[PDB]
Amino acid sequence: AGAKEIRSKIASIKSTQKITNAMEKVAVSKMRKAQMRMAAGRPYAERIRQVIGHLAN
Amino acid sequence: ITVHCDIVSAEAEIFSGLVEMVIAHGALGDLGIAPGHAPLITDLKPGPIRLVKQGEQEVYYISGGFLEVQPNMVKVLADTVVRAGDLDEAAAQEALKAAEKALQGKGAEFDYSAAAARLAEAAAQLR
Amino acid sequence: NKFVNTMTQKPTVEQLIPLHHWDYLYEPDAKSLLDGLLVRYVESQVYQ
Repeated sequence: AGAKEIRSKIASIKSTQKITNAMEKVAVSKMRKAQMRMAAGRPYAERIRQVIGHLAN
Repeated sequence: ITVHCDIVSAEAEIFSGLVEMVIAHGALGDLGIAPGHAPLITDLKPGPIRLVKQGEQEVYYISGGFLEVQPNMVKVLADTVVRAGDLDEAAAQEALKAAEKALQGKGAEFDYSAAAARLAEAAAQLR
Repeated sequence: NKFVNTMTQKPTVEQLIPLHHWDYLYEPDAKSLLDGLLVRYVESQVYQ
């Protein structure tokens, strides 16, 4: 129909792109928080593996 | 003189480093561990462990766990909540409660692989 | 899924069940301790 409708659609897509750009960084931060919570449980797993091993032997 | 001691739970550590003496509420009488103790594994009771450190003193409350002792090292596999049978059973029944559904089926349902393959190709086009 | 790297998430399946010179002093009994520890170990690998 005309240039007005296309102009509104380019503005519509530009708004969504800025929040999806922010959410990638927000996700990277949360990924780093879940990776330290992964390392704070290894000691309870590696030592009990040894105890259950010797106790069976 | 000084024995290495670590208080550890499934979610995170609670304490670490060298200590002079460790006092713990075991299953059958209290224990006093000092450097060089003989190998001992013991079930703990809900209560505090006192750690004497070269003279200062530390205290931490624990809800259960396993005390592993060696001459060189002392490991405390500390639990994060009370493991009482009523609590233990309650959370299992809540899982069964939610698990219940209107279409349980026979248990031999299959061939849904086509749907997962159709979506996998769309996911390739997306990236 | 397993965190192979920031760009890789490997889907995987592993078996939870079924799984020196000195000896430990056991309180109250070795069987009681093995039964308790095995439960702590399976609940731990599920949380991991």
